Amino acid sequence: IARSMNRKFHRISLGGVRDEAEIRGHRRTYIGAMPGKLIHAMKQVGVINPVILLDEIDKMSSDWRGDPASAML
Amino acid sequence: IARSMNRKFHRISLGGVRDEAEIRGHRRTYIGAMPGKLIHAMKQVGVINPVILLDEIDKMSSDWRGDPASAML
Repeated sequence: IARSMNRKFHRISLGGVRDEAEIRGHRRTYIGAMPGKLIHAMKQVGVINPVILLDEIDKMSSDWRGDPASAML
Repeated sequence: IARSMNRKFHRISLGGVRDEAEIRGHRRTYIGAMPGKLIHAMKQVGVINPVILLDEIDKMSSDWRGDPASAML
């Protein structure tokens, strides 16, 4: 679909994600703070309208480690 | 396999840390300035050719930063 529409592709792999801070970032105050997967994705492509594949969205986990679906909302 | 094709040999033995900072390092402004564990492997060899064995890839250096899957990719 990306090749057919002459756009740019970048896939983010969910499923391995376990906390909120991989979708949003961390505040700049902490050390080793960087934005989440999605601004990295928008940086890799150069445009404002890419296609982005978020595969295995049914494999995100919700437990004591975190809850990334609420940040995905 | 390496001696059959006149390369050299290394072991890089992944899983021992729990971050993605050993593969791609941190900048000179940061306090801990650990360079690339691939790049130090390219230091231990003097050749751009060599075969590189990667021990223990099922357990990886995950779950404190972003997981180093795409780093391996």
